Amino acid sequence: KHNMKAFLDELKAENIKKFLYNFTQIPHLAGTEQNFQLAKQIQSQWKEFGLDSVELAHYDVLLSYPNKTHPNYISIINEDGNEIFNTSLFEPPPPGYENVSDIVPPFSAFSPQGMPEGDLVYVNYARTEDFFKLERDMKINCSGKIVIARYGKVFRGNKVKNAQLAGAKGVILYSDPADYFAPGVKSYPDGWNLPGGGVQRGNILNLNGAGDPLTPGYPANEYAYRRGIAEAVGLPSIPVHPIGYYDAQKLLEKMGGSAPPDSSWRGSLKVPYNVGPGFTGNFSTQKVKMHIHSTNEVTRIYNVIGTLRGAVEPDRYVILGGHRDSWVFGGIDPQSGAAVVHEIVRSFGTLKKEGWRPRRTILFASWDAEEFGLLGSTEWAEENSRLLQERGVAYINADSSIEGNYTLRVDCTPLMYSLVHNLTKELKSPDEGFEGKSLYESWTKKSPSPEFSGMPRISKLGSGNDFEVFFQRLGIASGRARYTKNYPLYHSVYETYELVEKFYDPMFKYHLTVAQVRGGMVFELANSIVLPFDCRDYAVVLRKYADKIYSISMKHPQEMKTYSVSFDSLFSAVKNFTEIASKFSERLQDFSNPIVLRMMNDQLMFLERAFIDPLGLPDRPFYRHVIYAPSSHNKYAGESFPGIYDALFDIESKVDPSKAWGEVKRQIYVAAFTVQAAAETLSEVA
Amino acid sequence: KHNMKAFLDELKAENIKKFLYNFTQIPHLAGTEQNFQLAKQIQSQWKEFGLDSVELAHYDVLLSYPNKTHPNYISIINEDGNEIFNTSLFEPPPPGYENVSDIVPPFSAFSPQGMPEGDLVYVNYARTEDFFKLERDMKINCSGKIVIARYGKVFRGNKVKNAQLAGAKGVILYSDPADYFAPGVKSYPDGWNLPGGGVQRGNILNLNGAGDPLTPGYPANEYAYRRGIAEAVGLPSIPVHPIGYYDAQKLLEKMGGSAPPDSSWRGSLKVPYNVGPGFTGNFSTQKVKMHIHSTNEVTRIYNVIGTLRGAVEPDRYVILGGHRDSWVFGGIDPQSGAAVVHEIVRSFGTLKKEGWRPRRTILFASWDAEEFGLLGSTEWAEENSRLLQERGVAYINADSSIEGNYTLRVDCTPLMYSLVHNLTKELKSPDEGFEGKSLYESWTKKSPSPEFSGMPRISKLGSGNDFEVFFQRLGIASGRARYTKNYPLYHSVYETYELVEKFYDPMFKYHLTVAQVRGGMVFELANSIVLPFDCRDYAVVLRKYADKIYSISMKHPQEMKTYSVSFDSLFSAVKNFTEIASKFSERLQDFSNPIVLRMMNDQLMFLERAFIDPLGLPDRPFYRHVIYAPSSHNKYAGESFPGIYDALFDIESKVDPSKAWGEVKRQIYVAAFTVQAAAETLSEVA
Ligand SMILES: *[C@@H]1O[C@H](CO)[C@@H](O[C@@H]2O[C@H](CO)[C@@H](O[C@@H]3O[C@H](CO)[C@@H](O)[C@H](O[C@H]4O[C@H](CO)[C@@H](O)[C@H](O)[C@@H]4O)[C@@H]3O)[C@H](O)[C@H]2NC(C)=O)[C@H](O)[C@H]1NC(C)=O
Ligand SMILES: *[C@@H]1O[C@H](CO)[C@@H](O[C@@H]2O[C@H](CO)[C@@H](O[C@@H]3O[C@H](CO)[C@@H](O)[C@H](O[C@H]4O[C@H](CO)[C@@H](O)[C@H](O)[C@@H]4O)[C@@H]3O)[C@H](O)[C@H]2NC(C)=O)[C@H](O)[C@H]1NC(C)=O
Ligand SMILES: *[C@@H]1O[C@H](CO)[C@@H](O[C@@H]2O[C@H](CO)[C@@H](O)[C@H](O)[C@H]2NC(C)=O)[C@H](O)[C@H]1NC(C)=O
Ligand SMILES: *[C@@H]1O[C@H](CO)[C@@H](O[C@@H]2O[C@H](CO)[C@@H](O)[C@H](O)[C@H]2NC(C)=O)[C@H](O)[C@H]1NC(C)=O
Ligand SMILES: *[C@@H]1O[C@H](CO)[C@@H](O[C@@H]2O[C@H](CO)[C@@H](O)[C@H](O)[C@H]2NC(C)=O)[C@H](O)[C@H]1NC(C)=O
Ligand SMILES: *[C@@H]1O[C@H](CO)[C@@H](O[C@@H]2O[C@H](CO)[C@@H](O)[C@H](O)[C@H]2NC(C)=O)[C@H](O)[C@H]1NC(C)=O
Ligand SMILES: *[C@@H]1O[C@H](CO)[C@@H](O[C@@H]2O[C@H](CO)[C@@H](O)[C@H](O)[C@H]2NC(C)=O)[C@H](O)[C@H]1NC(C)=O
Ligand SMILES: *[C@@H]1O[C@H](CO)[C@@H](O[C@@H]2O[C@H](CO)[C@@H](O)[C@H](O)[C@H]2NC(C)=O)[C@H](O)[C@H]1NC(C)=O
Ligand SMILES: O=C(O)CC[C@H](NP(=O)(O)OC[C@@H](NC(=O)c1ccccc1)C(=O)O)C(=O)O
Ligand SMILES: O=C(O)CC[C@H](NP(=O)(O)OC[C@@H](NC(=O)c1ccccc1)C(=O)O)C(=O)O
Ligand SMILES: *[C@@H]1O[C@H](CO)[C@@H](O)[C@H](O)[C@H]1NC(C)=O
Ligand SMILES: *[C@@H]1O[C@H](CO)[C@@H](O)[C@H](O)[C@H]1NC(C)=O
Ligand SMILES: *[C@@H]1O[C@H](CO)[C@@H](O)[C@H](O)[C@H]1NC(C)=O
Ligand SMILES: *[C@@H]1O[C@H](CO)[C@@H](O)[C@H](O)[C@H]1NC(C)=O
Ligand SMILES: *[C@@H]1O[C@H](CO)[C@@H](O)[C@H](O)[C@H]1NC(C)=O
Ligand SMILES: *[C@@H]1O[C@H](CO)[C@@H](O)[C@H](O)[C@H]1NC(C)=O
Ligand SMILES: [Ca+2]
Ligand SMILES: [Ca+2]
Ligand SMILES: [Cl-]
Ligand SMILES: [Cl-]
Ligand SMILES: [Zn+2]
Ligand SMILES: [Zn+2]
Ligand SMILES: [Zn+2]
Ligand SMILES: [Zn+2]
Repeated sequence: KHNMKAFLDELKAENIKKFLYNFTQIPHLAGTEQNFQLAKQIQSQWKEFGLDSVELAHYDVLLSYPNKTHPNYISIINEDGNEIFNTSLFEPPPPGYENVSDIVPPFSAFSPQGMPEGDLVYVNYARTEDFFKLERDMKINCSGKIVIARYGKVFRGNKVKNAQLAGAKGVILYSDPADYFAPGVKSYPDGWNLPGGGVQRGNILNLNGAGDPLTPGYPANEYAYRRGIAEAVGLPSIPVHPIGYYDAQKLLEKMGGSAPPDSSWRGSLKVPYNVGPGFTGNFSTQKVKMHIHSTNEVTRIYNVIGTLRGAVEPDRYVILGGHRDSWVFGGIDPQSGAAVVHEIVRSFGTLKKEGWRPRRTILFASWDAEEFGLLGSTEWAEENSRLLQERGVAYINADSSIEGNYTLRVDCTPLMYSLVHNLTKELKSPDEGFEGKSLYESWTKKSPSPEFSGMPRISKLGSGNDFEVFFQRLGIASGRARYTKNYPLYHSVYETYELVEKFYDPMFKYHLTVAQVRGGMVFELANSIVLPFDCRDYAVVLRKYADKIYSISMKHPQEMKTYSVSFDSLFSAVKNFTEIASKFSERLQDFSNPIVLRMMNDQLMFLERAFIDPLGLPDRPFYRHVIYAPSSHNKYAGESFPGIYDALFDIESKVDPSKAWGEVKRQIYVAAFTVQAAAETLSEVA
Repeated sequence: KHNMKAFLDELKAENIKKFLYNFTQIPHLAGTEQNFQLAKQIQSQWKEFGLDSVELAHYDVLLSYPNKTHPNYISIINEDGNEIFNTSLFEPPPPGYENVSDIVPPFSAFSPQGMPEGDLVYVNYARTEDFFKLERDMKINCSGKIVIARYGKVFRGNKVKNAQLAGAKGVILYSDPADYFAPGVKSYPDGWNLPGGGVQRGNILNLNGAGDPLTPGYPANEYAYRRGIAEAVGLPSIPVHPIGYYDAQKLLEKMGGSAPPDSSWRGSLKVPYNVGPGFTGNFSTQKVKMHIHSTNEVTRIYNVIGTLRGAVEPDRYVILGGHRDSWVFGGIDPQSGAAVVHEIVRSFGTLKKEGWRPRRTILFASWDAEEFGLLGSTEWAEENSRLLQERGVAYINADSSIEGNYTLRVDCTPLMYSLVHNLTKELKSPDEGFEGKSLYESWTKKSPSPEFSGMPRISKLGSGNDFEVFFQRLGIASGRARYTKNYPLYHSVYETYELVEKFYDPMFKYHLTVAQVRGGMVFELANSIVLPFDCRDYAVVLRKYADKIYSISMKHPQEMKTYSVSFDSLFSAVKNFTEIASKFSERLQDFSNPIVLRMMNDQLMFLERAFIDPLGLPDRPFYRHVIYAPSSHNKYAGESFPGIYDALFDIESKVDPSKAWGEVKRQIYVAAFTVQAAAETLSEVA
């Protein structure tokens, strides 16, 4: 028969391996010819595999590249203007790739041009709290200084936003061995650690969901009206560049001024980690000079969109999407995920060739320019927003399949928790010591839930990947899964096929397990008669998030008294959601009537949709989900009740407490209303 | 059988008459006890009539009332400060009502308080072009002057906005016999004309769709966070008051300064209609002084919401709504419409008692506080926006059933044109000389289409009534119909039951015809297996609107050359919409499969929805429909392609033509994209 087991059994580790090798022999940088050719290859293969239609959707978006004849670098310059030390012009290429063309040298995408010269200040991870510590506690002024920050902890775009607001005139990002060199493992090529010459590429935008910087709200098609550069969304105002730890050592070793405030500011290099500003006595007249000559350029990008039409509900879409563009070879990010998507399409197509079709339409996407700000997925979702609004059942992301080899990682809407628990109980664990056990068993043992005995940890969605437009802008139930650790070579030339094959997943069994999870989720979402969402799981978390935000507010009891700040309405809404969801579940379990079913399937599908506020969150119009947004301090992390959270954040420092607490009360009202409105979508319809 | 004819035949003119009498014996001002009692009466009766559920939905919104012990009036004041002439404190009540309590005296709702004293400037209708003529051509400066404007031509809130932007310190509105006294007809009580002591009440807000001034975006429920008054939406900054033409004569007769520029500035009073500023030589030291003491007050309002649950698609809503609050007796506005709604509910309920139910759910609404800015309908739609978004088939308004006795007036989305043509061909004409003919025949003869021989005129929707939130904010297909002229007593104490019974519709046959049209539209929308919308009619008008906006732009050929302004993308989108709609129509006609049907019904229902832009129009976030918005110069009138229209308006006067024409190009792109996106909702779904 054609059931989920047939689909799952058709997936093969050796196919995922062959596809990964095929996708990682040359760089596939967004906007390059190589990446367009790979798009055409994937289009051809998805057609071969049996999809009903496979098209390219192209857009012309703002990208950023170094100038090939005017390289980016950083110097220490003496008082005479002699550059006495220069950072590297490229990463030493790995064995057998020393003759590979078109490896983009390390750079921070979308940096403006400039040659700022000045004194260094070391800012730890450049987090909001690191700048609070510098200004407020240490009285160190970053204004007109060049800041040097270690990568880690938060999205690099937030570091740059923080540095710019502190008054910095430039930012140097570096990888500290504390964060990118695991003890007892060798550097690439002899292990999976970052060598001293390795460097992390990546964009430094603050788009807040906008997509292409020049066309927020609308797809960057052939007749698009573009903003001028000065009005573009999210671009940094100061030059930025990344370096490795051999080069960082040379910039940090001379640092003087103030000592690091505590051990959490010290990395692993043999330097004092002095904050500065500037260098110790003998070197006080030396400065650091950046030379950044990259250019932003409107460039064509190509998504591949594959359709497998539903037999019964072709106007309901379950979407499996992940990106295809890479910084260099993309051995993990994204090709470990793209290879898994490729094998999932192959398996679905095998069933289709035998006469099967899923109940609902499945869309498969190979997104372009994810690395430059989620551009491909976001432009396509802007172009198709009305179709997605009214027809989108779910989005399953499919970027990197592995970031470790220890256990499963799942981040998803509460609506998918039950689906994920049930599916993983039917899959085999690939882990050593768990042979013959379920993936649910191994995952729950290795990654226990912090609140529930005998359950595994599932995280909320943050951002920094292609589900952002679907989840936080459009309110379509979204999820992701991969294998994880209890990674060093991220965005470096060393992230190759060999890295994966030798050190992460030699048998491709973790890749196969991830294909089973992502593919099984898609299968159930596209084929189950009743959509596999449990609204009651949203009720449970909403109470947890309400308790959490109330607890933050209760750090300020006097102000809550003074300004009459009550969470009563939010708890009332959550209580109402809990009751209504319980009754809806009874009806769903207790209802031959396809209209009641589809009416009920529409209530399930539109439930995530009901958490959207069309006015957006404050100053972030494309983050419209009221329960979840990317943290304003770290795009990778999710924040719950973000509008109330941001209203409360650092509120003791606000000069007008009446106004600040009034805005907290406004956000409580918006959240209580949105939770009650979403509950009411589950009430009897008439 | 139970079919449309059974529903139509059950409607009775004598019932509409009895209900109108019942609703108009005392005032029903929004926020008063009288209007709450009438709400409870309607709730009880709709239950009696057979509705499944009938509830009150209440909100606490900003209303405005005169101060009962400190009356509003206007004076001419001499140099010593003696008030030598005072405007009336109330309208002389009509025969038999001279002892009726609680008649609100004439005032402009939401006027701020003040006692401004100054020189008059007469500004004709206070339209945008009237102020252009004053400032630009006549060099008359309104700054610090009191402006006197005649009612007519545009919504009174636009007049006040225009006066405020001209620098006026107050506005006097008056009814000129030119506009409110039809030749050869007697003043009330002996005819339907406005007497010299009659005065038009009405609000002077500029809400642009916001609803309650204090809670834009969210319902004004018990825990709502309110804006402070200074941040409220739409309130006027200068005092305003309305007067009748006996009082206007006394203010205008002394006017000096400049002569009226031409005859279009002259009304019918025996005065020169001099523009001013100020009075002629002998009276130059006299001034005009306003005394306004009204107060804005958060007040509870009550909508009645009646549900008749659908038998097959209970999660699809067809809404018949109209308001219940009146300025005084509401003999025409709104009770002539409310009485018709009441009889429609009675007739549907008669069928329901016999075992019938409509295919889809019908919701019936008696809205409160329409006269204070569409507040009741808009707060309820804000509270229920997700349900309405995803389930709203159509909204049929039901305010005044008559404004004349000549022929039918219909304003509606193009999606309802075919429905209206077909329905009116099956209804009897009530007109003298057309006995035995169809309403379609009489209407088409009396009100021919300007573009099509043998068709009647149907207008686009403007605003100034309760369909605004449903149509321009939420994108639900909307329509309205009433009897019209080829009205003088509007919002005056003289607008009574006797006015209607004696002068407008003694037999109640025009009311019955309107009940047949509104009720028949609701019946077909709620019962037809395929929704009665023809997408091809949208294609035809979109081409007409594109031709229109291109023609406006082509008044500036040099600028279009200089800034490369092309409408090619918009015409391409319209061409695509035309083709795709034609193919969709073929499929609809050519498709036993209830999923294909409902998939197709969803494509029909979401087609109006697809013209919504979630970012709204510039500076008007609640006007989200890209094809239709209320004119920025006159809330009552609809404007097509409003974003392009406003970008082009008076563009020759803009100081930075590059920026202005760039914004025209941006709006062309938004419109072309939205039309193409709406077309694509009608494509095959997969
Ligand atoms: C969760 O669901 C419950 C329903 O089970 C829902 O309860 C509703 O609460 C509101 C607000 O508390 C109630 O509102 C009251 O309605 C009555 C008329 O029915 C009014 O008379 C009340 O107003 C008086 O009292 C107020 C409070 O002291 C005064 O401010 C006011 O001036 C009046 O004197 C009041 O508006 C409503 O009746 C219930 N609905 C029910 C029980 O069906 C609750 O709102 C939901 N939670 C959320 C967050 O939506
Ligand atoms: C109305 O529907 C039609 C479909 O019938 C749709 O036609 C589309 O028009 C676009 C834009 O004109 C076409 O875009 C082209 O696509 C090809 C690849 O297929 C590209 O190579 C083209 O780019 C080249 O040429 C450009 C113009 O000179 C250059 O600016 C560019 O740099 C490249 O050299 C171009 O992007 C598209 O192929 C068709 N789609 C079809 C025919 O299926 C039209 O867009 C719809 N109208 C609206 C308003 O949407
Ligand atoms: C990746 O695999 C693809 C698909 O097999 C290879 O592309 C094919 O290459 C052969 C030999 O050059 C051609 O005859 C086919 O037309 C190609 N098919 C396509 C593009 O669909 C490609 O060579 C492989 N790439 C690498 C680096 O191994
Ligand atoms: C670091 O790089 C710079 C730039 O290439 C070197 O400085 C240049 O040296 C050349 C040849 O000696 C001169 O003609 C240029 O005028 C110099 N340019 C600048 C901007 O100074 C520099 O020598 C390098 N430093 C080290 C230590 O290798
Ligand atoms: C996950 O699996 C559980 C266990 O089978 C499902 O819960 C059962 O669902 C059936 C059918 O509705 C009910 O009859 C049982 O009473 C349920 N058992 C329980 C709650 O213990 C559950 O629906 C599945 N989740 C999905 C499909 O999302
Ligand atoms: C309007 O009609 C209503 C409905 O018939 C009248 O209200 C009823 O009045 C009688 C006699 O006072 C009561 O016994 C009923 O309880 C009322 N029914 C309701 C409110 O549903 C009302 O009197 C009429 N108003 C006027 C001005 O004629
Ligand atoms: C217009 O109305 C005003 C206010 O009632 C009248 O002026 C008042 O007259 C009384 C009694 O003569 C005085 O005690 C008040 O001081 C006056 N108030 C003001 C504000 O002037 C006025 O007489 C009326 N004018 C006409 C022509 O009837
Ligand atoms: C209005 O009435 C016309 C005339 O009956 C309807 O058009 C017919 O619809 C039927 C059924 O789909 C077709 O078989 C005919 O070919 C149509 N005749 C035409 C176009 O002349 C039309 O659908 C009705 N409009 C509605 C229901 O909105
Ligand atoms: O521009 C954006 O929003 C993100 C672009 C780009 N996304 P990516 O490198 O493909 O993926 C981020 C990557 N990050 C993580 O998984 C992660 C992030 C923080 C901590 C632990 C793991 C992922 O989600 O797979 C980036 O982070 O540079
Ligand atoms: O605040 C608002 O938007 C409108 C409130 C209020 N609406 P209304 O008096 O009930 O109805 C306006 C009324 N106006 C017209 O029909 C009309 C308006 C201009 C020209 C000819 C007819 C109608 O739509 O029935 C008003 O116009 O004062
Ligand atoms: C890159 O640098 C070269 C060499 O100095 C210069 O001529 C060219 O303009 C630059 N290219 C850009 C800015 O795209
Ligand atoms: C930091 O430095 C500059 C002076 O160059 C000054 O303008 C700015 O206000 C300083 N900030 C603080 C907090 O001292
Ligand atoms: C794979 O798992 C083994 C065993 O726990 C571990 O020693 C190794 O470090 C893992 N590899 C990676 C890349 O995490
Ligand atoms: C109305 O006017 C009276 C009498 O002058 C005054 O005492 C009262 O405050 C006013 N009421 C208001 C402003 O609501
Ligand atoms: C109108 O009058 C005031 C002077 O009282 C002045 O400030 C304003 O600029 C004037 N406007 C014009 C156009 O003359
Ligand atoms: C009713 O119609 C007649 C005949 O045309 C006309 O004389 C009269 O003025 C109409 N009444 C109103 C209120 O328009
Ligand atoms: Ca865009
Ligand atoms: Ca509101
Ligand atoms: Cl992922
Ligand atoms: Cl109406
Ligand atoms: Zn990635
Ligand atoms: Zn990446
Ligand atoms: Zn009205
Ligand atoms: Zn009115």
